[PDB]
Amino acid sequence: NVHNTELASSTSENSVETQEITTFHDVETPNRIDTPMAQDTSSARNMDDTHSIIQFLQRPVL
Amino acid sequence: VKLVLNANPFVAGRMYLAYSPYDDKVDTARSVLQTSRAGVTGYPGVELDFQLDNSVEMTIPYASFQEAYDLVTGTEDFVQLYLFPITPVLGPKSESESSKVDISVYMWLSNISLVIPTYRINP
Amino acid sequence: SKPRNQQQVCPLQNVPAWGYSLYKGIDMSVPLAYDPNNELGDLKDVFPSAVDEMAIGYVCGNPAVKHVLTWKTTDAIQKPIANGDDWGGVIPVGMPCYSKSIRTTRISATENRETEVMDAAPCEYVANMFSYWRATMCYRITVVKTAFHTGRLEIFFEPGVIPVKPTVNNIGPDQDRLTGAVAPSDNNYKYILDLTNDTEVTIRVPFVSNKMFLKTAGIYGANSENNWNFHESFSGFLCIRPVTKLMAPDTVSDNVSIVVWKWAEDVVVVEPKPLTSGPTQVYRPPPTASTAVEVLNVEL
Amino acid sequence: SKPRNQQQVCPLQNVPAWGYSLYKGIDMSVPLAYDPNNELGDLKDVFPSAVDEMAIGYVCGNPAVKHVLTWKTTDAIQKPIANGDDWGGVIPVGMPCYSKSIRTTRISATENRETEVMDAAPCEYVANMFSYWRATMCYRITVVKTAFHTGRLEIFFEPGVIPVKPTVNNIGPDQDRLTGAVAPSDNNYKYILDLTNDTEVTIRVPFVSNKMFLKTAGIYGANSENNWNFHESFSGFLCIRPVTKLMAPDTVSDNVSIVVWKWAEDVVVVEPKPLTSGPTQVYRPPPTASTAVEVLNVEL
Amino acid sequence: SKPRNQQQVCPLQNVPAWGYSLYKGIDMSVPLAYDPNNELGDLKDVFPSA
Amino acid sequence: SKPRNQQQVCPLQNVPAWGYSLYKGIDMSVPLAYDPNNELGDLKDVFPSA
Amino acid sequence: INIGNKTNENVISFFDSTDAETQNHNALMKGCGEFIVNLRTLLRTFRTITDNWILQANTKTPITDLTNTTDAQGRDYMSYLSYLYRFYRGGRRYKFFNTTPLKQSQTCYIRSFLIPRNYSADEINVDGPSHITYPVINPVHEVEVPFYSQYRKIPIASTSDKGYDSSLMYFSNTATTQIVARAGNDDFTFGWMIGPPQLQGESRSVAP
Amino acid sequence: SQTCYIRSFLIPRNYSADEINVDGPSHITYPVINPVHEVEVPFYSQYRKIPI
Amino acid sequence: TSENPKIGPISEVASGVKTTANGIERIPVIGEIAKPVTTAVKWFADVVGTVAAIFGW
Amino acid sequence: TSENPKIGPISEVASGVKTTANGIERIPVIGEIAKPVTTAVKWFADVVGTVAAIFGW
Amino acid sequence: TSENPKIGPISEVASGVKTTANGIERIPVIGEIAKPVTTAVKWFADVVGTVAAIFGW
Repeated sequence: NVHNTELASSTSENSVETQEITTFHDVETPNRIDTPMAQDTSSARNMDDTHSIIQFLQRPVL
Repeated sequence: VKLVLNANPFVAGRMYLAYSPYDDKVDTARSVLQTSRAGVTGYPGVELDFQLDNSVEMTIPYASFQEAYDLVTGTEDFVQLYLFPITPVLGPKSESESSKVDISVYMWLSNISLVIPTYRINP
Repeated sequence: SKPRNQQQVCPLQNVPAWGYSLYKGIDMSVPLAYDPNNELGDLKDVFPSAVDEMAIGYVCGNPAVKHVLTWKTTDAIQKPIANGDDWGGVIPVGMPCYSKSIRTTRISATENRETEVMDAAPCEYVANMFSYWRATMCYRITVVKTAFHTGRLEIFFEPGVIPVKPTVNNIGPDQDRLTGAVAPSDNNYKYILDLTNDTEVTIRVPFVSNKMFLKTAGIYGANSENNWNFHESFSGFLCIRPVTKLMAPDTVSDNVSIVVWKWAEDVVVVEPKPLTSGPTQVYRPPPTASTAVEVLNVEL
Repeated sequence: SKPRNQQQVCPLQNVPAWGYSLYKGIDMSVPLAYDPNNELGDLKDVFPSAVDEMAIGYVCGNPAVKHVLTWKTTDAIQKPIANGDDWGGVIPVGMPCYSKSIRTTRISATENRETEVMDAAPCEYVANMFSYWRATMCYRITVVKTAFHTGRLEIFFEPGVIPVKPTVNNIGPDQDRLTGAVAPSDNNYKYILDLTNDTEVTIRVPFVSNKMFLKTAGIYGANSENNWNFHESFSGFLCIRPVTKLMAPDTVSDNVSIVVWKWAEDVVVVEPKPLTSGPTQVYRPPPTASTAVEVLNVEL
Repeated sequence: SKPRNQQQVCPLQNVPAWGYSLYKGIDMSVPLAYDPNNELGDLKDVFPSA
Repeated sequence: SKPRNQQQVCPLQNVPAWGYSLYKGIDMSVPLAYDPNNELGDLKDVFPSA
Repeated sequence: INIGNKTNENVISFFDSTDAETQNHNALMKGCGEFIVNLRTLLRTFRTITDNWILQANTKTPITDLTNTTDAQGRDYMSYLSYLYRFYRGGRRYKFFNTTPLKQSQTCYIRSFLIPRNYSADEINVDGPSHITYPVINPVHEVEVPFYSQYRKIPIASTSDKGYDSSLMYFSNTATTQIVARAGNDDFTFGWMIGPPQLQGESRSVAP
Repeated sequence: SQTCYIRSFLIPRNYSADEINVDGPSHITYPVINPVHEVEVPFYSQYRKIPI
Repeated sequence: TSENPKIGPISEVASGVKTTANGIERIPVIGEIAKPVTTAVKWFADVVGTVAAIFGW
Repeated sequence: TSENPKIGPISEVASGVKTTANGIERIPVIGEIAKPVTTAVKWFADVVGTVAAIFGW
Repeated sequence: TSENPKIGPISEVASGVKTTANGIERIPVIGEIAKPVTTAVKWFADVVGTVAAIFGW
């Protein structure tokens, strides 16, 4: 298969897909281009974690 | 990134959605806007045919040389995202009916790590 | 406790940098470091992709658009589609580059400095590094149309010398010698694409020639006075001619576009020296049309 | 009995002292000795301590006092403690050196020769040998007080660029931008030390940056005209501000002192060349204030 | 970690192209190639007679 | 694929014909021949006395 | 025969001869004797970037006074293949072939030092790992700069953050002139592929 | 008072000097220290054998 | 196991992956050379480890 | 197994065919050297194979 | 057991102690190099011992 690109594919009539709030009917499934084998970026996961949103609100303030 | 396309079935055309990392950083001859048609479409991209795929998706990775992206003290325009016409919009010659393309763009983040607390925020 | 020499007189030659142009060996360069085993680790978590992005397979397998044609509703049948771009519906099957533009600027009021500029695909850009090539060329011919444009299209392969018109500064094809009368496609390998629902077709033309390898010179310095290395670089050409004229209603456009992607598979190359007269030089586009470019010499 | 040569012509390069700057290898220096295996024994019963006194762990793990502050009973709350020493209650977290004095002597009646003098801790003295650093910095903040001085003290970490006032010859911090109004410590990592019985606190700040290593240039040649390498050497600063004002009776002193010790753990360094413009030169103090110092050149 | 030389002073003669007129040996000519083991295969299917 | 030198700087002396007056050794003279192992057989049936 | 564009790509291969991976291997036993697979191995072969690099006596010269001119050209393999990629990683090697009309009444030597990238000569010291050769006996000065970087990879033409990885500095007591030929070391590689730029042909300077 | 060196390059057969570049595998010797320039041209051919 | 009249030919080689070296198949990079953060790079192997040469002795 | 006072003589040799080397018998060529398209030429053996040195590592 | 395409890399190494080489733990010195007054320094080993080379023969 080809590298570093995508083409018109005419895929199936599906993928009501949910990005946690938003869906996204999409009459046919959209053709994806991505990093072919991900090894992403820097060591931000090794510095600290993370925080969440109910863990931000538990911080003391003057 | 997700594009959303919607045209009537009497209008054809093809577009290309490439992204050029460090495009406004490198020397001018190393840009995407200063190369041929066969060089533009050699970038990482996807076809957007008007009558085969009304939506395309694309993951743009962590495109930074340093470790985790600095949010405070600096705009760090690392990757540029362009949308090129391969073919012109192939509509009928009947005016006053508005052959039309009407693209919409959606973006969000993924693989997120957000680590060190500060008290500052950029202007 | 201090005995004599029993070892022979060894023969010797004083060659600094023996075989520096080879990729494999033991290199005599002194590191400006701390450790003689100064060695970075593997490429785990460095680049955003863990695919070997420098293999000749991976680089030449990157497609690029060489033609965007225009097939009107007025164009005749059995005649190659020549509207818009140069080279028309004649695609020379081959890894090197076949199309060039010519930039003309002024030195004086009585002299013009010409410069050949070449649009390179990411397989045409790699073959320029080497002298000879041999590869299975792949093409994807895609029609930009609606659901109401119907037609039929013929893509036949013809090996050997390409029918060309050598100009004084460039080479163009010859559409007069590729009509249905003079050039019948009854004996060629052909594909007759239907355009009622189907759009794409992928064609894999293998390497067929009487030579083990073909030159990678291509369109470099090719004109009327010099066109031998152009013909000995391709061994074939695809030709796109209509079988049925483009049938389209009045409520759609009177044009379709034929977009041709190009890449290569099973690539082998020969000699790590370019076959061109000058060095491999990347064209840096000047700021203004009146200004000049860099001219690399050949004297040592 | 005297046969012919069967050995090949060996290639050769005439390099005396190949790779003399590496720590490991086989050295070609002729001993001025009796025995070619001239070799002292181990370090048993030589030095008064059998600890390897040259490990980067052992050298950088020697603490030194960088700040002796003075926290009065008049100083406001949520404002960094700036009394006595320079840099106040703003300690740049980092292995290099950040404080320098400037000695000014006369060459003529119309010219002054300045000279930058830097107080080095035994970890700041080692990082000056190298180009880049990466270490877990440790601090011990100790309050010199009686049993009757009570207060509370805040030590928060703020990563990145330090708020500084670049002078024409030096860099000082900016206490105007670190008050409680403009710089709230509600989101930083902080420690709120109680001073009713407790005195000391040890803080271990790890290495946090967007870089794999930080520069070791520091305050060397830093001024208004040049301050980039100062900011790219630390990645953070501890700031000492009072939460509660210093509560003290009239029968005790109206001052306490905050003594800050500094060392480092988990130290790695990169390149065995200093990043400074000039050589590493130890400041030998002159006999009289009017006299001059040694100026090492850079021409070869 | 950086010990002294224990190897002897080797005797030497500066002869470029020692015995170039012999059919067998190890030749000191630098290839203008890519690979130091640049080596064609056997003569199978090259000449019309084996 | 093209690694660095790990071998030491070898000491050297430029002596052509080291110990040419000894009966035993390895001689550095180039043969004007075809074969580097150019070697006559034994003295069987050469001289009239064995 | 419904209405609507479609998909279902029809891969066709002309000339049903023989699987090509057998034909390629049989064509390189007779025409090459070598099989160039990867473009990374062309970053380890030394190609000359200049033919006459004229310098003055007693002048510390960074290689970025030469490399910054010849990165744009694309002559050698490290500057031609760099237009396909956006990052790099690893050290670089250099060779300095002497072409000077030398005098016997002097003793010429060639020092080499480290600067970080894009500094000048006056804003760096000379106290580091060095190498010295003598062109009267050893006309080729071979040196290798390691990868001493703050970042795990380096882009092209970055921000005002300068001096984040090391480079070479040249020094010679006499006004020399050389042939510089660079290559990557055993860890050098590019990455993060983009598409190619244009190429340049001849320049005839035609009569009108 | 000069420094002589001997470069060697590749051309394909029977071209002249002006119609070829100098960007290829090369070899350089110095005749003041190494009077013999030894070089080997490989077999980089389009054909499996060459006529006369 | 390679036919060559030179005694040991050059530059003793390591091992890699299982695929064809060209002809697109997305060659992984981590499989090509076999040196992760372990006792296989010789400078991390000398301090894991702890040979005498890292101490100057 | 060859009488010679030099320690190992020269250029370590491969094997061939079974015949007399002159005196016409139509010596086959494919039998003389033993390197067909296989793991016996060292450059095809390095990519069959797939050692680390063909990738630059 | 170390991945390297050079045949034997450099300067054959001895052994040491069991700890981390930095990160303060008071590294003992007698454990680093292993040469006490014994048959392990080669000049005391030649006369303990009594090889022929200490007598000039």
